[PDB]
Amino acid sequence: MNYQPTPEDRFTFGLWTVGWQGRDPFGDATRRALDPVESVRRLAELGAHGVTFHDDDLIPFGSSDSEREEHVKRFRQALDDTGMKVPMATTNLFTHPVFKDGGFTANDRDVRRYALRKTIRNIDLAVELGAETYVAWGGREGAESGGAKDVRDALDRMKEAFDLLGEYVTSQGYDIRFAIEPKPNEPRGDILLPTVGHALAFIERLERPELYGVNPEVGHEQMAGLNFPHGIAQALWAGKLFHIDLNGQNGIKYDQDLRFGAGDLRAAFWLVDLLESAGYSGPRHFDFKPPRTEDFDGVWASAAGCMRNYLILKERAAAFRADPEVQEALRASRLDELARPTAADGLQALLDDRSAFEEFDVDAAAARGMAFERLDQLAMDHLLGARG
Amino acid sequence: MNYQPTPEDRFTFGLWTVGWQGRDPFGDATRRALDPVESVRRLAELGAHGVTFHDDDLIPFGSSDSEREEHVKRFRQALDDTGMKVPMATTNLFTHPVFKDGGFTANDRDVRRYALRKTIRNIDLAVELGAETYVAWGGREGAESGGAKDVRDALDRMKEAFDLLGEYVTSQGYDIRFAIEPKPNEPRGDILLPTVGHALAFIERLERPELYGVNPEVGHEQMAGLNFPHGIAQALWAGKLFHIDLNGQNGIKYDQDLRFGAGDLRAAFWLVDLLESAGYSGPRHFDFKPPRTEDFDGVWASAAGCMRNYLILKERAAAFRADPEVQEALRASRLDELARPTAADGLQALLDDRSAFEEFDVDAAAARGMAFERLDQLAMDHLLGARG
Amino acid sequence: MNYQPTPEDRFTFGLWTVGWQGRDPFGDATRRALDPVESVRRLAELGAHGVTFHDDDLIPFGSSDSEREEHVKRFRQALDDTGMKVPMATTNLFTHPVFKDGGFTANDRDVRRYALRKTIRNIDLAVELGAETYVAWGGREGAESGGAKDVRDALDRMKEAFDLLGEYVTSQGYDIRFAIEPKPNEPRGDILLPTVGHALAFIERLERPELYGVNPEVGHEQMAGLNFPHGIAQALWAGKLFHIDLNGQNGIKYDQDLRFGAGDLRAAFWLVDLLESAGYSGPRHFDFKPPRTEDFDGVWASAAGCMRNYLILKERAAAFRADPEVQEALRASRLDELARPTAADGLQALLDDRSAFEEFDVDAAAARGMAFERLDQLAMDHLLGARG
Amino acid sequence: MNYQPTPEDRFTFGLWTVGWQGRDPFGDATRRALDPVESVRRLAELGAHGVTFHDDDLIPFGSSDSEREEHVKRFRQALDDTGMKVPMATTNLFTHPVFKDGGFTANDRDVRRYALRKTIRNIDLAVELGAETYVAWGGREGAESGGAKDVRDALDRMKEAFDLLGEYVTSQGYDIRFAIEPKPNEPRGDILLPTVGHALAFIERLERPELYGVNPEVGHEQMAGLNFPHGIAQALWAGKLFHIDLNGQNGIKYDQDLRFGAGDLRAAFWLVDLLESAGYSGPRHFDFKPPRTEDFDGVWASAAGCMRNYLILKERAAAFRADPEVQEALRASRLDELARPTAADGLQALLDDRSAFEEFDVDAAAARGMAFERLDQLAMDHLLGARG
Repeated sequence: MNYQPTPEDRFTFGLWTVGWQGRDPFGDATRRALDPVESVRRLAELGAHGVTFHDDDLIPFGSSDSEREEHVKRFRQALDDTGMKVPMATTNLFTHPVFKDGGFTANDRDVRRYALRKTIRNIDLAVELGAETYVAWGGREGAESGGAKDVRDALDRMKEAFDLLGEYVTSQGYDIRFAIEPKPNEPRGDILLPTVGHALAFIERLERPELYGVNPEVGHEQMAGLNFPHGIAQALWAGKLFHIDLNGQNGIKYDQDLRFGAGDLRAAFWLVDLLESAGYSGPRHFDFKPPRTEDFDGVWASAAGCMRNYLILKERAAAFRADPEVQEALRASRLDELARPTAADGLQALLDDRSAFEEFDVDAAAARGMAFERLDQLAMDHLLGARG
Repeated sequence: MNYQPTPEDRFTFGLWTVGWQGRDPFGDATRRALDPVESVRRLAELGAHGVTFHDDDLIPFGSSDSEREEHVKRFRQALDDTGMKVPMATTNLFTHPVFKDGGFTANDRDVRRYALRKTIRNIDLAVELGAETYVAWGGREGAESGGAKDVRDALDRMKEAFDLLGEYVTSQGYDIRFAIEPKPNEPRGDILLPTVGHALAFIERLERPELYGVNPEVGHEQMAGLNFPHGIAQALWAGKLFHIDLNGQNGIKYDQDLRFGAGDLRAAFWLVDLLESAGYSGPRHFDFKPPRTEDFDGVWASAAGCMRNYLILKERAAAFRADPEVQEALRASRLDELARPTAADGLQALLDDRSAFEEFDVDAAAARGMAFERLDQLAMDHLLGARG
Repeated sequence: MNYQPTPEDRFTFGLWTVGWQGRDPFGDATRRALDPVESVRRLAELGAHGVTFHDDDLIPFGSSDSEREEHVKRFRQALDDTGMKVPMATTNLFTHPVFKDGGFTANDRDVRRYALRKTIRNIDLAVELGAETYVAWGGREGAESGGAKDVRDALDRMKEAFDLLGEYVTSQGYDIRFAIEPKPNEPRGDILLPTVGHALAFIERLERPELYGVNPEVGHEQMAGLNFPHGIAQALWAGKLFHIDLNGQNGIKYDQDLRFGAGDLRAAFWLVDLLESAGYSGPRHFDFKPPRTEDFDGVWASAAGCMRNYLILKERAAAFRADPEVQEALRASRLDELARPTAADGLQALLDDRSAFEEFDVDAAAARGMAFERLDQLAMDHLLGARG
Repeated sequence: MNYQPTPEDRFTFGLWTVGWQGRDPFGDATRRALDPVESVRRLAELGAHGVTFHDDDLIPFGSSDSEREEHVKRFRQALDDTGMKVPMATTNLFTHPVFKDGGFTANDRDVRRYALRKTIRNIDLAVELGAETYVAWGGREGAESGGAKDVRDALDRMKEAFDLLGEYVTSQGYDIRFAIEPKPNEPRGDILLPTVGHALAFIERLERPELYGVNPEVGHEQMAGLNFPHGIAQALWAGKLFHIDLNGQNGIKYDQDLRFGAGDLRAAFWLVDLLESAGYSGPRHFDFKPPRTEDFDGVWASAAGCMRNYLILKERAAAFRADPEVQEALRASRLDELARPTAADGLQALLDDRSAFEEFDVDAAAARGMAFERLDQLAMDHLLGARG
């Protein structure tokens, strides 16, 4: 009947999401700032499993090591009092004007070195707070113009940065992995490693590829008009889905960061189906923004909404896969045959198989309908709770 | 002054481009069919270096082995008479209704086997005609609905197909490589391996990755709103640019297949800059369609146009890179620093470097302008021939 | 419980939708042709209220007046036997190669005259069959290049065409209205009057604007990334929604023509909400294509699907508006205040109103939250049938 | 040879463009604020004809009437010292949190009244400074969710607002016209009157339509994937192009506000061709942002760039239209026939014209090629300065 989250649902939220003040490129903040401790408490009450942070969300940029220890201890006490976990952390390499041309791939070499020292410092902090995943979103790595960035040199510099972080973590004996987060654009004209695919290909060029995976985001792939569930399947196929960011997006436009379930609802349905079917066991992280039209009550309603919509879709997709009429339709559409090897008999047997070519009745094959529309209307009926 | 192509320019054209009859989803053919021999002759006269083909462009589907030999011999004679080469060939796995749910990843296993036998047969033909690159465009590999295709099983089947083709080629001792051609959509709702990135990541999972690269297409990446020169740089960085398809596209919409230079002209400029700077030496292949508004004279004007616009951009980009004021602006924007290692001194030296963090003047760094707009206006002036 | 359509639901289908053979730009037909009589019969059995046609769907292009009368009489008998109506008809001005540069705005003046005579002929036929709406979709009116079409002269020619059709209809005393159907692109690079807005503005320039409205299509506005329910509201506001075409589209790409409810499901929900709330009483027309993966059984399943998804959304939107908790949330979000005049007191009273400016507490106003997220989660819960 | 602007070129700039501090949704300001007086002086030195402003650019929000008079007098002195004009002004109804749900169409009625009083106040100021055009950009008029805004009530409120402003201006005897500026999205999920078309249709519903036109922006129509030159032609056709905003945009994504000429260079070429050919005589206004990567030197280089690229395109388009080979190609493509009435002979003569139908040789018509590709390559050659 109802859809109450529990910390066993592994729902997590960034400090920066519910704490977004409402500043957009055309307007002033509409909400006062939130204390991180307050967020941890409110989220805990909503059923969340944990929070995530950028270094600058937790410790104001240019804090003395004294202020730093103080900010951390307060945070830690909030975690102890609530049972909230910190499964992921990340570095802000995009807000300060020093990162206007990027962090790891800034043309200025001294900014690149600074970016790495800022990162390493927060990796230590994240390990201490017990994070298992360290996310890297190269929001400023890119260009507005063709001549401003030689992309092969920038990829050299990016690989250099990630290889050095991999060296550091292995030298420290830390138990933490990296997840690269792609985005095609905004705030840069074009961002490097713009999609899950580009990030997966890149990783295979690092010195220790086993240390790195992807942190795809719903809205980000959709800003390229791509099919998010398909891209997630490729990441799963590659064994690289280390984390995931959930939100909603209405097509190709600025990054809207709507609550999860908003935006493309059928894509959310197929995403949940796949995560649950594949046994993804990492956090279900929400990287979203309550619209600036909202007051704090609207903020917590929006965050509750994220979790509620995941649990409703989870139920509907489970119902869909458990439905015997659906299982018969999957066989009718030959999903079972898709899962069988094309040619386990091997190359030579295939070459000698006259039924595969010389004697293949192509006209009869062509006439078989795939029965996909009936299957899809079953999926729709299950999504809408109209099964009868 | 003028811009005449020579076969040394390695400009190539698919039989299907100038031979497109003008059939689109809303309308009948506006042009009669072209004989392949006629195309080879006309293109040779225009300065082209070679042609490419799908098996079905050259031998009508369901031709007897007798008709087949006949079609090939005619073709071959045309090549001998003109000096035209065949550097690339590919398989049509998308036109016949038997491929309505795909070739290599069709749900029906017997269609998948047939698709592989059709492919292998044309690989032999391509080696004979001396092609060095075999292209695979999985135009029908994908779905219109979420339940119709389990994407992890489909990627298993795709890897299976490509691994078997790799086995075949190595067993035959052939000197030919594969290039996968991505496209995000059309004619399927969503196509598997939708961008260069996804194709690069995929290849790294094949049994013999060294046999496979990418054949990116301008219009295709732009249908995802992606930056084509950036994606090409990543392919070059990976050492995987085996071939390239040139055309024009006006943004995110149906695949327009405009002549090269049409569409996004600045992107074409930066693409040519990169190909010539990186020393890409493969064919410059045009995969485009003369608009159906045109008669055959318009067809050859459109094909001449492709080559002419490449040679004009080539000249302008060479002029841009040779310009001492541009070389000074690149230094002003610190492109030289981008090419230098961030930390050749290594991790420990970086960790002990107080100028990289403790003593880094972040406020002075932040105040340095990147001077990118002046550089870009220099690039614009060079493109428009307005340098003074 | 279930969702059975009746002819009172005014669901209509074009002959060309269920009769689409599956030819797309990359592939051959996958289905044999359907006899119009068979379609009328099958659709009648599915609960449809009527059918629509292009002149060329019903009478093969270049039919003798004898064949013509024969085709019509057969059709008519099918309508009599089933009770099916013909509420709308339209002209095919896009398939024949003579229309490759358009019909009403072709550069060649003799093609423009021919286009008008072909149109007028079918208007007579449509009046005879009792249609009340005549649709004009200028699918070929546009350009692939900047110089090919002077758009001001083309708009002159378009207005000329529509004014002449308006003269004809009034001179014949016919009781029929025109609906212009916009589309931003495909099959032309850019099509004239690309959105509902452009078509509405245009109409206001015709000699008898009262004779013309719009026939917006879901997928078409979404190919421009526009909000279809918003555009429909503007048409309703203007009193110009004469007809509507329903289907599904997954974002900005080629025109997918998916069954209604597929594509952007939340947009379909808000569209149905608005049509039913505004009391739109015209046909609910489906302009869609069963995917070419399907056989004829899949064809009729896809058409049934269109009607079923409308009736499910209709129920959910009615439930949403009837819900007292929703009506309280609408008041909380001040939808009631939106409907009240800003200044029924008039200009001078507003100018003398110190509470509107001098004494307006802007800081308190700014702090009121809009409560939109709670309202939207109520809408989501109602859509998913999760209200508790 | 070179391309120096003069105030006779009527190039204008908003205070907010060169004065943009570099704050984007992901980052802090990278540049200090500019004094309006300094901007007027620097722009005057660059050859600009005038500046424009939002009320809040010139007088800080919540300034005492004393501070106000002071800010204005300083501004005025700068204008007197430089000869700079103020042809357009506008209201900021989007930055202050009180406008988070819009100005003219905010759900809260007291915000709507406040929005109108803020507007009226600046209209007086603009008339005083001698502006001839008052621009309205409803940046916050829209919604992120379906239920938050009844679009028919919002259009009622929008018409109410504009009718009241029209009453005010006529009652004051002011010589000023309004230009509505459409944008499809950002910062709202969807914005009302999202394209030029929707704004043109809307105006026709106002009480005094003659007082209102459009202020289209390059990047805005391109964010909908629309053809900007086509939309501008429709506005010209309607006699409603009162002002225009020039900038550059790379496709469908966030509003990039690149300098003019950047983005889609061929579209800029065809836009300049049309403005100059149609005799548009209003300001050429640049609404753009120097990238935040830039220091103040980059700011002025970027602004110089806008004007330079217009003057280069102006020259190339003039050269194109003056070229006798182009004029012959226009005749070959029958642009001359497009400009002739389809049927000046009238309806009855057309109906009795057997050459228009009964005896029209459709097959010969269909075979005529349009010769559009040759024409377009001539346009390309002229744009690139490669004519020989």
